[PDB]
This record gives sequence, structure tokens and C-alpha cells, in this order.
Amino acid sequence: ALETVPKDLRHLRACLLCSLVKTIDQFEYDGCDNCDAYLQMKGNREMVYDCTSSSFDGIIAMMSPEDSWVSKWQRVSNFKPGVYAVSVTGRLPQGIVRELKSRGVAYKSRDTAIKT
Amino acid sequence: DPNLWTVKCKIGEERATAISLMRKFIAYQFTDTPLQIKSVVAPEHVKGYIYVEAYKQTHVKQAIEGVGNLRLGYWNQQMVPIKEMTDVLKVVKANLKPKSWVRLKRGIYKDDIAQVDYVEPSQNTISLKMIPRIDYDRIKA
Ligand SMILES: [Zn+2]
Repeated sequence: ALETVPKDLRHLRACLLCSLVKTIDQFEYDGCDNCDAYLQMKGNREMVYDCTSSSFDGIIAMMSPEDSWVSKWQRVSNFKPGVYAVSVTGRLPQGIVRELKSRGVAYKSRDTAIKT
Repeated sequence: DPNLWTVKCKIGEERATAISLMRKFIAYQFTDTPLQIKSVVAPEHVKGYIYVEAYKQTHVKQAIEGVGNLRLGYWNQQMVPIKEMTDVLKVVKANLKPKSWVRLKRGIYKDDIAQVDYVEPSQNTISLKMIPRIDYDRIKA
């Protein structure tokens, strides 16, 4: 769709769950298109700035997650096709990871990047 | 698995190349000429050429047709072996973490190892810990 495409190359971030690469405007106006009932990051900027960080490396044009080698490797085959990332550094605080396990969402470290 | 094909672009024009190709796809998925491409990989580390991912060499040719960015390499599509579908995703240590050790580019403390104290959420400025090397206004006039 037209909402998953970042409008402007300025002020872009990436999520920690589905690696959603968007503009600061989209995260507040629309939010995470692959998780809206567990994260609820539409309608504010503190929740967008809390979970979602700017600290990420690399972009991918996810189009066909049902048939692709890259999609399986990043465990992003059950997501919506769009702008994704390959290495999203950081970690969620101990305030929203405890509620994700009780609801059935296993928060995985998306950071596939090696350390030294 | 879809196959990785390499294509030339002018220096630094790869970011506009990536976003317009995504938009192209979306712009043509419902017409009579769709795109056979899966993804496009555009690493932060590389320069001068980018990676397009599709089953056959005809597919990329018929897809990158009409773009003024990938016109220059359009005549050839150097492939990589199966073992190179993995090392493209690898990232060596973004680069934004407090209490870390960064260096400068410009200013007076060039190539001087400093430290970060606080990060501004506006993405405008950043706090640095350096040591002043001025003369305290004694030698200079
Ligand atoms: Zn997500």
C-alpha cells in the first residue's frame, strides 16, 4: 500500500518487533501496520519514541514474504510487505516486554548484526 | 530461492533509486506490466552499485527498464554464487548509543576520541565529552 512507503527520507526510524521503516509522521498518524493491538503506537509520540528507535542499519523492499529467501531468514514472512530493516539495535525496557509474553507475542531480538 | 543481481548507479543516488523502485512496484502491481522482483537490498556500507533480487536475468531487465538511475549498467547483470546470499546481510559494529566512544569530523578536536553523555530525542544535536586545548587566551592575540 501507499502507507508503508516512507514519504520523506528525513526523520526515519525502525521498530524492534517487525522492523518497520517509516517516517516519524507515519508512526504517529498510522503506527505499526504489523502490530496495532499489542503495541498501540497510533495517536501519540511517547510510545513511538519509547519502543521504536532510530538506531538501525540497512533497508529491504519486502514485496512477497510468502515466497522469498530473505523473508524466511529474518523471520518476517508473517508480516505485511514493505520497508523493513536487517539490523535494529537496542532493547525494549522492562515495562512493555512483560505484557507481551502474557498475550502470546514472543519479543525477539531482531538485531542480527554481529558484535566485534 | 530468488537470485541476487548487481547493478551500477551514480555515487550517492542509491537512496532515491531505492524509494522510487518501491513506488514503481506499487505503481505497477495492478497493471498489465507488473514487477517480478521480490526485494531490493541496499546496504549502508557499499558504494557505486546495488542489489536486485529476482528468479531470472530477464526479469530484472524488464523491470529496471525506464529508470534513469540504472540505465548505465543496464547491459550487464553480474551475479553472485549461492554462498553470498548470507554475507550481504552481515553488519559489523545505527551507531547511536550513550556512554559510548565517538570521534569528531570537523572543528578543532579533529580525530580526537570523545564520549557521549546525553542524546536529544529531536535528532538535531548530541552531547559530547571532550577536553579543551585552547591557551586560555595567553598565546593568541
Ligand atoms: Zn513490528
